[PDB]
Amino acid sequence: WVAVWGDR
Amino acid sequence: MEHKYKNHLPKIHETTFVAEGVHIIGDVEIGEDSNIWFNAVLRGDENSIKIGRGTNIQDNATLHASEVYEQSPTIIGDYVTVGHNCIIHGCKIGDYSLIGMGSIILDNAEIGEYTIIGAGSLVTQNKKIPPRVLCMGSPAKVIRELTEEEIEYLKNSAKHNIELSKNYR
Amino acid sequence: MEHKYKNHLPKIHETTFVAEGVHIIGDVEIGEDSNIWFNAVLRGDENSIKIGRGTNIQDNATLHASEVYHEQSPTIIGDYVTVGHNCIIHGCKIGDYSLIGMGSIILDNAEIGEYTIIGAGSLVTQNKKIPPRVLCMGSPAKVIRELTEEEIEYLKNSAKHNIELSKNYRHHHH
Amino acid sequence: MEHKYKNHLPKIHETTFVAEGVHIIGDVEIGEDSNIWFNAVLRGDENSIKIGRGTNIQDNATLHASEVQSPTIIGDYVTVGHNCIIHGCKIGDYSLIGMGSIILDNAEIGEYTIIGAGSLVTQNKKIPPRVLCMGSPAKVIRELTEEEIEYLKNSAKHNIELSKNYRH
Amino acid sequence: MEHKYKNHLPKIHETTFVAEGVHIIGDVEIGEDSNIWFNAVLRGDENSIKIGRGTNIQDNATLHASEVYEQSPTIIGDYVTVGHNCIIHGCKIGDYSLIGMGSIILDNAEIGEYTIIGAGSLVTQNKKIPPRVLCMGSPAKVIRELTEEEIEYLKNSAKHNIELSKNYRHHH
Amino acid sequence: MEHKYKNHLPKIHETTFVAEGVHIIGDVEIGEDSNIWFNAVLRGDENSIKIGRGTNIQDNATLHASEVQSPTIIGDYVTVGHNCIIHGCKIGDYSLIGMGSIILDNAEIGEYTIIGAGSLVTQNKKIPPRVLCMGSPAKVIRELTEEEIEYLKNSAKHNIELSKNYR
Amino acid sequence: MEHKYKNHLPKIHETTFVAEGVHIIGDVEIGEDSNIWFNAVLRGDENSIKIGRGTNIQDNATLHASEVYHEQSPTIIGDYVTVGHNCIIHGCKIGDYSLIGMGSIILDNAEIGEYTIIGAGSLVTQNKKIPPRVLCMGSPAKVIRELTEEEIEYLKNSAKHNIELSKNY
Amino acid sequence: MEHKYKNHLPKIHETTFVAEGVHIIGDVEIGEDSNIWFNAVLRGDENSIKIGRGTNIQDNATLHASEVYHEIEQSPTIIGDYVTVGHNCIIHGCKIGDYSLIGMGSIILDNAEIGEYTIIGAGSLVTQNKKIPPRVLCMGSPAKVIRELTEEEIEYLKNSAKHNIELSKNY
Amino acid sequence: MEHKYKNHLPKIHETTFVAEGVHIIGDVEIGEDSNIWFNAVLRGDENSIKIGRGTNIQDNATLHASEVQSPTIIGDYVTVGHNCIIHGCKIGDYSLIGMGSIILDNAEIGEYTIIGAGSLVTQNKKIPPRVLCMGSPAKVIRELTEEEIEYLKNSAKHNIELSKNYRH
Amino acid sequence: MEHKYKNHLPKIHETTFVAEGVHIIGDVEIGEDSNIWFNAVLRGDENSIKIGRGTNIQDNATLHASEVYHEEEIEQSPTIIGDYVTVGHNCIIHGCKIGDYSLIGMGSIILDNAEIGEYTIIGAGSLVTQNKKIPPRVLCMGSPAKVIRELTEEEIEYLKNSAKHNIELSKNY
Ligand SMILES: [Mg+2]
Ligand SMILES: [Mg+2]
Ligand SMILES: [Mg+2]
Ligand code: NA
Ligand code: NA
Ligand code: NA
Ligand code: NA
Ligand code: NA
Ligand code: NA
Ligand code: NA
Ligand code: NA
Ligand code: NA
Ligand code: NA
Ligand code: NA
Ligand code: NA
Ligand code: NA
Ligand SMILES: [Zn+2]
Ligand SMILES: [Zn+2]
Ligand SMILES: [Zn+2]
Ligand SMILES: [Zn+2]
Ligand SMILES: [Zn+2]
Ligand SMILES: [Zn+2]
Ligand SMILES: [Zn+2]
Ligand SMILES: [Zn+2]
Ligand SMILES: [Zn+2]
Ligand SMILES: [Zn+2]
Ligand SMILES: [Zn+2]
Ligand SMILES: [Zn+2]
Repeated sequence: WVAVWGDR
Repeated sequence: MEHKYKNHLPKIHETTFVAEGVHIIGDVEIGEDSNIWFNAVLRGDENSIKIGRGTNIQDNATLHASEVYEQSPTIIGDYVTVGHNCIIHGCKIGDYSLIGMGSIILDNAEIGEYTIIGAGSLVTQNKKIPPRVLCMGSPAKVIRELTEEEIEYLKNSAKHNIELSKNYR
Repeated sequence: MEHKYKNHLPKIHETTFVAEGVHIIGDVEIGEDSNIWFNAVLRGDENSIKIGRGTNIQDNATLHASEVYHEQSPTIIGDYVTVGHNCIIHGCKIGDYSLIGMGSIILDNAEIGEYTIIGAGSLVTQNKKIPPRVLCMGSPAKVIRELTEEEIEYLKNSAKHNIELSKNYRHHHH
Repeated sequence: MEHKYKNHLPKIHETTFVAEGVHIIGDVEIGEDSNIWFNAVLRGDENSIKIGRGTNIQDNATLHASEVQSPTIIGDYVTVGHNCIIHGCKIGDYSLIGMGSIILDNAEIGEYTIIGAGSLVTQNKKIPPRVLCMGSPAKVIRELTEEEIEYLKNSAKHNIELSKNYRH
Repeated sequence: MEHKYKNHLPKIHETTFVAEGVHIIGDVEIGEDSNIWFNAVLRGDENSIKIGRGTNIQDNATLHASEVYEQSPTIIGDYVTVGHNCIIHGCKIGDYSLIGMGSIILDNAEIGEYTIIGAGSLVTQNKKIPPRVLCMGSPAKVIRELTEEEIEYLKNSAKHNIELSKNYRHHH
Repeated sequence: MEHKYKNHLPKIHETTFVAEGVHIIGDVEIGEDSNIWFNAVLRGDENSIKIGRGTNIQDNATLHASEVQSPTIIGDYVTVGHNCIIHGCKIGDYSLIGMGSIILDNAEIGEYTIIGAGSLVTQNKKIPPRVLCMGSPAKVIRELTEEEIEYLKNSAKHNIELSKNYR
Repeated sequence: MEHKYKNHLPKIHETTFVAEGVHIIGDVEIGEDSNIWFNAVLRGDENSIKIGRGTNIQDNATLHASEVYHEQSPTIIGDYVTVGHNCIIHGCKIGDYSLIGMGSIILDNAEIGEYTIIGAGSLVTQNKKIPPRVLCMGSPAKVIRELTEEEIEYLKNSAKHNIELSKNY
Repeated sequence: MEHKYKNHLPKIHETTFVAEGVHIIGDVEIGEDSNIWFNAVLRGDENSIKIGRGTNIQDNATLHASEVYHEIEQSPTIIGDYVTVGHNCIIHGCKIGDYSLIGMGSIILDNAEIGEYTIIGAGSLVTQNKKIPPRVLCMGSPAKVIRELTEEEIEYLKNSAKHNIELSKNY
Repeated sequence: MEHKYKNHLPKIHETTFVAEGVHIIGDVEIGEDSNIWFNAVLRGDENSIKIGRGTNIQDNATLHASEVQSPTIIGDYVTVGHNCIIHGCKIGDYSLIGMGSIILDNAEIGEYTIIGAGSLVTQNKKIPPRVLCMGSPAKVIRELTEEEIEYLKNSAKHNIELSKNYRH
Repeated sequence: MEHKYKNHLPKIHETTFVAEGVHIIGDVEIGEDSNIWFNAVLRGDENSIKIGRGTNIQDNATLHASEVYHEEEIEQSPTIIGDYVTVGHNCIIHGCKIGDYSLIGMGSIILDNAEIGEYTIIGAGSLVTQNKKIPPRVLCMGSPAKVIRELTEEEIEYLKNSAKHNIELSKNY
């Protein structure tokens, strides 16, 4: 997974 | 019950409540007024587990970590609520946070303080969840900042579970 | 296995099967021919838990409820219900003959209608009202479709066999 | 920890490690050097459970089967993660079921395969060998890298060593 | 029209209607009053094909099965309707069901009796479709239970097709 | 190739091209310069099939109709693509049914319209003229461009000349 | 059955198996050990059709191509390819060992890389380029994932048995 | 450095730091304590470019505007105070509110408006005439509004803005 | 501004406008009234770069090609937007590459075609003339309207006008 | 070309090729045979930049890093690029670590605390967000990027040659 875009 | 692993014995504060069916193995430290509920497993054999003050680990949950030879131990702050049947795996959870029942937090993830993880969420490896937010889903997404009522609920949830545990033995 | 909480002792019917590793605490009432399987926790301290006749609470599951406030629903499970392995059943009402797929999570004030199937691994969120006689799954769980007459009949024949399965856990003559 | 069901007693190899809080019921066969961790439940009453050698069933997991029609067959050097639900499925050698996953009846997991944590593998799903599969419901993502294959080769063998450090 | 494969020849009932352009190969058994329409191909070389009574296999359809090394043959019950240009491949189809034209049913799938598959649908490998439902899409999803009149429509769909084929008095 | 059904024989123009392997049954009328390609099946037993002038029914396609409802009516200079299923519908002049499409009963396709390959036009669907329609279930996407309309004026006519080089 | 178109006669290898009901027209080349199954139509009148060695064109399929514009892809199928039942193969290029799921539609100027699987019922649109060694399916078709080496091994060991399947005719 | 375009010379505050490789052309106004970093191009020939106080235009970025017509209204490029435009961004005829952050590599097209205290994620594309509210997180290509900003993220935009000013002072 | 590579010097028409900060290296040819804007890099060291007449290469763009598989051939009256990467492709007359786009090796853009801002055109992709094409990876969206083809006939011609108001 | 920042001045090997228009600022270390192409900016003021040997930073690219907070609960990586790395045209490389022989496709963006394993290809136009760990020997692409598959031996052998050919390119200058 990766999917999420935590921050920026 | 308590189990030794190699040279490690659990270090459990004398005011910690430990319910029946619980197994605490090896290099585990649990602070004062914390309450570990029925059938939870805290296995500190691959890596250490540290639980602070007034924290509740609810029923049927599991705390573990991955093998080390960079890899993170399990570190749980003060006044944290780990809900029923959660899997807490090599992560860091900040003070006053609530891990929704049935959630899974994987290695090197970090949960900021005063945050709610929704029930049945999956926080995968190396994810950084900021403080004071609602984060939920599988894989979890940050949804929004918490309202003031929710921050208030967090101030009281862990403390209620302390009083709750006092009514037992 | 049974634990007191304040002035509440579990009320367990004498035909109830309670497997090893189970903990039943406080304000919990369990009806005739129900079966509580290995390592389940039924914690009736924040609120009451009531389980009807011939209902199965499967292994490693947890039943609880949220702290009551100033309005909180207790945990009420009807007759011939199947709560699958490792479910979390939290302050909700479950109607007769329904099947809660293993690993599901049912949150406070949710309502599962009778003769309804919740798919495995589902999450039924707070206050959700799931009608009777439907198939419902996902996370968060959505009503997929109405059940067929065959699926309803399967529910009526389910939990029954799940009681008999437990009868094989004791006795000497039969 | 061991329980009878009708004519069936668990056949557990002598070197198998069984933690406290475990309950093994009925038609359960567990091979050499396997380890069953705290509060796991292996209920072989509706159908049989067969577990090969060097396999670990981790804490608070549950193995069962639907009313009879595949039984639960787990190969060698398999890792079943914490709090998994393994239900009437087949799992091939060296595979890893990520913690909190659910595998339903007649599903088949190929050998040397990784199921990601929190996945759901539905009835009759056939997952190929040597892949990464994850999600709810799970999807096959890709073939595993050589480094992931090497990790699987070492995963259950390190878990066997982990168990020896305990009191048997 | 009929073709030998290894040591199988088709077992075709004497009342079976077989239109021109049809090819039936090998291990194929077809029951009384079934009707096989123009340019259909029933190839029983990899595995067996079994077709019950009063069933229609409509025009330009194909019946086959995957290689065997479980592994399902093709088994179709009584009074089934297989629509135009369908691909029926190593599956089981229960009595009175209707496969909408241009649909595809893959190996080890099972269609319950009295079930409707919508036209142009795709039922994938190992999928189990219950009786008495409407199932459609690509990949298909179970939609709902069939109604009383839909069931009644199934109870007559194959029978009308039998009667239609008997009007081919030149061809039988 | 031609088959009687009850009292009905196909009526086929003397300039209609009919490929080998075709089966035309019963109540079928096919107009001048039309071309029916290999292994196509035109079964006019439940209801009538009428095909206009200069129309092409491509290989392995099937034309039929539901039990009596709507007959199958195909206009002039129409293109029915390979392996299509044309079932009890009406198709207007110059239209093009993309290969592998399925048109169900009482559907109506306006003239100068393109059905994309592999589409499903559901029962009673009315598709207007001069549009592109596609999908499963098919939906009107957009109106046709000028090049696309110019293309439809040529498609069937080219298939006519194609069929004339045959024996 | 073979048919002339203009001055093109099909060029068919003497070991090619051609089943009954087949029609092969015009500019069509078919290689050794290939099998053309019942009621398939290979119409090489608008443009050429070229089929390699040990390739299987299954029953009720159609191979054609669009009117060429001299101002444009013929149909080119490599070695050991499987074209499933009732497929429509239209002016496209298909690489060695690939498998076209039954009932699929491949349109003009699409290219299917070698060692690739197209799922049953797919539609591969005009000019679509599918890489080698992938699973691709849907309508419109999309690349789902790479194939495993073992799945590729299956493709290599497959159409061999499919050639042998025709030897018994 | 600076280049004349017709009658227009850039108006640049004396405390503005202009790194090497920068080209500033024509009708360009740049305010106090702003920083234009290496190889940035600020081309005010089609329309004007106005940059407020304490704003950072980062390396290899481009500021321009589309050709104005005699129509339909063309927006100039207007950038507020304490804004951060990330590396290699393209800022094209849009308006950007105070304290906002344009994630590096983003593209903001003509007549678009970014509210104040807003974060555009790196690599985003904000299409023509799109209006992003204040105090939100926005990302993607095409970009969509994800959620409101947290108080911590808002405080970040405040505290970050000033830090970008001290950084240039050491040059 | 102009750099030799091996035996190659740029062949730049004398009416070509070349802004400050531009670097043109090696085997590059630029036609009459083309304009190369600030900080663009045109690096013809692996293959030739050929640019027609009246075409604009806007600021901070990069033109390169891959190892000796195409060179970079750009037609007449082409607009290449700011910060584009134009890599071993062929672009037809009057076409507009949206700013921030990426066109990779052996791609071909037909004439009178608009590429949307921030698009990625993958290797070997053939884009037909007179279409709108955008996304990452880019896909043909629709035919261009005659009002958009009208715009394309001005875009590069107005940029010729604009370049003349400089030191030119 | 070079610029000091506070007390830092770039440490650049004698064989490093630096093209025109380049700006290298502050705490930047670049190794032998590396080649920095036209208009690239390597701004080592917030945090350091280290570039190994044989590595190419292509035209118009930018290397930088986020502001450091000197907190211990906040891991904050500098920019660390290994040997024989190819950083494509107009890339933005930001506070991340890139392993030996990897290829960052032109126009890609790599954000702070991300790690790219060795011998890995990042597809052109991709975005790797903060704290993403990309394993070695894979193809990774998209926005935000996904790990697609392990690379083939033919793709690995290509990586073995890409950065060495760019070194060869820079010597003819
Ligand atoms: Mg690979
Ligand atoms: Mg691989
Ligand atoms: Mg591989
Ligand atoms: Na919760
Ligand atoms: Na009982
Ligand atoms: Na309670
Ligand atoms: Na679960
Ligand atoms: Na029950
Ligand atoms: Na998952
Ligand atoms: Na179809
Ligand atoms: Na006529
Ligand atoms: Na089409
Ligand atoms: Na060939
Ligand atoms: Na655009
Ligand atoms: Na396209
Ligand atoms: Na090194
Ligand atoms: Zn990951
Ligand atoms: Zn673990
Ligand atoms: Zn609770
Ligand atoms: Zn079970
Ligand atoms: Zn399901
Ligand atoms: Zn087949
Ligand atoms: Zn019909
Ligand atoms: Zn054709
Ligand atoms: Zn511009
Ligand atoms: Zn970009
Ligand atoms: Zn290049
Ligand atoms: Zn930066």
